[PDB]
Amino acid sequence: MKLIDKLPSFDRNYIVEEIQGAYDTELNILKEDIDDTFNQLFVDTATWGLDMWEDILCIEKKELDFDTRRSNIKAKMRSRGTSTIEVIKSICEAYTKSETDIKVYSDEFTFVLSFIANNCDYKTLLDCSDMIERVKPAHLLHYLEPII
Amino acid sequence: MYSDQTYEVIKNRTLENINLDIYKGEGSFLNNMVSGNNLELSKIYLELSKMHKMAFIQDTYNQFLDKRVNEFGVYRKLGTESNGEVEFIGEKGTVINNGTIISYRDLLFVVIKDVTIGSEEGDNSPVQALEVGKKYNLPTNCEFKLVDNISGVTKITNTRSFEGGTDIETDEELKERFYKIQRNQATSGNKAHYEEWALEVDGVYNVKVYPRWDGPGTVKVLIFGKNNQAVDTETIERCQQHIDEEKPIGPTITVVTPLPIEISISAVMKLEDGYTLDNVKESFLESINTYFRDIRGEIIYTKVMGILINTTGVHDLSNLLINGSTDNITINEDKIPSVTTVNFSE
Amino acid sequence: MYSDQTYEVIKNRTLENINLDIYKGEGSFLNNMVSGNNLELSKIYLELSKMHKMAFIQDTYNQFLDKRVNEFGVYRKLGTESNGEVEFIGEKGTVINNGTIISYRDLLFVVIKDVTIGSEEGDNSPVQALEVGKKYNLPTNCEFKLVDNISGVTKITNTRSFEGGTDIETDEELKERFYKIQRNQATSGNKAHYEEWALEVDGVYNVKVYPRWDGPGTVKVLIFGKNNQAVDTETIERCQQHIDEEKPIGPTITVVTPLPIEISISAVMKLEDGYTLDNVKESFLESINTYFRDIRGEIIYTKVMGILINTTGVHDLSNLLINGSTDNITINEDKIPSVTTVNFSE
Repeated sequence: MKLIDKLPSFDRNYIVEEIQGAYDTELNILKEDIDDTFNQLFVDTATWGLDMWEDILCIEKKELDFDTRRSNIKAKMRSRGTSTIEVIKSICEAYTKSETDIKVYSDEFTFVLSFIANNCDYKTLLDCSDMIERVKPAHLLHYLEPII
Repeated sequence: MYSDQTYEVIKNRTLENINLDIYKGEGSFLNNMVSGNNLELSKIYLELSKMHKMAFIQDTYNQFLDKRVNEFGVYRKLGTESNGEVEFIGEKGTVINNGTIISYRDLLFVVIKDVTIGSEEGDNSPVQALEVGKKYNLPTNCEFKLVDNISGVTKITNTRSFEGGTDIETDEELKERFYKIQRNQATSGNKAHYEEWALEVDGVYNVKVYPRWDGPGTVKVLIFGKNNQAVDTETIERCQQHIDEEKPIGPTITVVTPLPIEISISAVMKLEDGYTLDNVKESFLESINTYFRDIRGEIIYTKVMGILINTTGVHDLSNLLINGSTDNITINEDKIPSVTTVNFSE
Repeated sequence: MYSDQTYEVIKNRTLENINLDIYKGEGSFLNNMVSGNNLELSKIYLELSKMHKMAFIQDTYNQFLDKRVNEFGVYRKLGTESNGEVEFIGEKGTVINNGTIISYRDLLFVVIKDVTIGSEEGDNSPVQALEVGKKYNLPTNCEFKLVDNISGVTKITNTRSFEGGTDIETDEELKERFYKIQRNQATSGNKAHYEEWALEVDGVYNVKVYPRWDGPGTVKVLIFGKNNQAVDTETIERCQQHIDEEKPIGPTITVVTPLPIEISISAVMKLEDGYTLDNVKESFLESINTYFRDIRGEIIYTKVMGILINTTGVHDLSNLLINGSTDNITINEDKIPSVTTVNFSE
């Protein structure tokens, strides 16, 4: 439609018009391709691109829906573990399903975790302790104590 | 790059791409289709060049920056409306209801609470800016005017400068803020990181940390209110709870408030004519209060007597005694001199 | 989808979209112009695909990589220049002003301190490298040349080796840092956070962290250079003080560097014709050096003496002893083999 407008007066007949119309349809296809690619540029608008977004994040997994992909990307970046004891204590309680008190001596750097042995099993206790040591400061020394 | 790719260059390229018996000629029908496709392709090249920049973290627009910071979880600041208190002067008993708007020049301001002229509470009512901005932060003594005339109200002026009006945050400000946030992250027990959270408390201004005060891992937090004056106990408690809400794993935290040091002075001085003991007393106590507010380190007896003699109304001075001594008095940490006794005799 | 459309499919699609009684004949100038326009179309689609690639930076390092990395807070560490002190030898009384230009081989250096020959300040002046890189870390007793002709100056040499010349960052190194950080999860006061802290300083390529090595609040940090090489003590000091700046207060930081393991070689071998002892010694030295670069675990006597027999110029060998023995020796942590004595004879 644009080309025929740019076309001269003597080229106003259908014989000229068919090629221009076909090319205009092709260029409409190309411009919607540009639109799709620009959507792919932004992580929120990119649906299929979220996979190699996660690949940039160096985390790989089969995924259901793009909203969860975006949620996982947002969780992956920042989301720094707080220095607060309470957050980690809440996570430990969620794993162990039992309240845990802390008797920490800054002079001793000593951290202690007390919990009912009946509530939480051996394997999940070990996994929670490994996660804690992954998060807990290296200098600080923690100890998990099961209540008999 | 795409700047090199242009109408003429790609046009000639496409013409070369076609092996045909028709000699290339200006204005040819086939030449016409080729030229149109090349024009639109050059436009598309320009679009690609633009989306280079638009895809970058910098040089973004309002929506672009908004999306980026939402991905980062950051949110830009729209600003705050200015807040102040004005005085309504007019017929006594006139009631100005809530929601009334007062205009100073083209600026628009609204009255929060109902105010009655001549009422027991007074004729002063807080007034909030209708919109955000520095322009709404009007200074003191501005003759506000009602947009809608109210019978019994004549003059509206603010006895205090309007404050709280903040502008819309710019893109560069938020970009630099995000870059700083990424560059500097919250750490466990850094002195600056821990002190910043204490600085969030309104009452205190200066914060000091004394680690190892009771062994390893022992942190002694030192605070200072307005010009290093002791804050109230409830302020100390709220600061303690706040820093505990951000404290590292297993710290021992003690908040230390500044202490005052009482000062007793006594001297036998000669007063200038036309001056009484009370006048020289008040002038010298104000001067020495300023000195205490600016004294660094220990007390200097010679400086104290110098500020004494420099005080107006002092013909001569003698027998100057401070806290039972004439020697320089050591000031320890968290200690500020406090004027308590002034024994002046002629 | 850029990859979905290919040259011939869209060519045929464009040909089909032409609805004319004109027969679509292959080799026609019409088909040729369709081919040329489709050639430009394939170019633009491929460039769009490349744009997507450059936006994701799965390969082909780009400025986009640097900017996205800066988004995540990671920033490229340019590096530092070498530092040292040189001795000025020449006529007494000559003054070497600050900023004097001296060149040794291709590298260029600048005098840091204005030094006068024969003065009580001595003839030694500090000199800092003018560029970032390890090449400027010159050894001791190297002779330097004046770029500008100064009367009364004869010799310039350094009493000690030059250090501080950290190498310039490489894009691959930054990419590896970003990727390992992606697997890492830094937390305020975390072992991975400490590892990142160590990685921040230039010259640190491999980081080892040992929690509770001595127990309560005890930090053991082991660092490595390129190819698990030892680092200068200045770099160690900079890294540890930086960590202390960022570390929580209270833990005891301990930073160490790998140390070499000396080895002595004693053997009797039959020299080949046209080969001398020095040539085969140097060739085996290169072989053992690259093997030690590739070694891990323990030194294997059989492997070393077999790479010796495989060396050019080696016909037959006998009574080969490493440190006087033929037994494999464990290469412990923070320890690397070091060639000390080579004893080859016929």
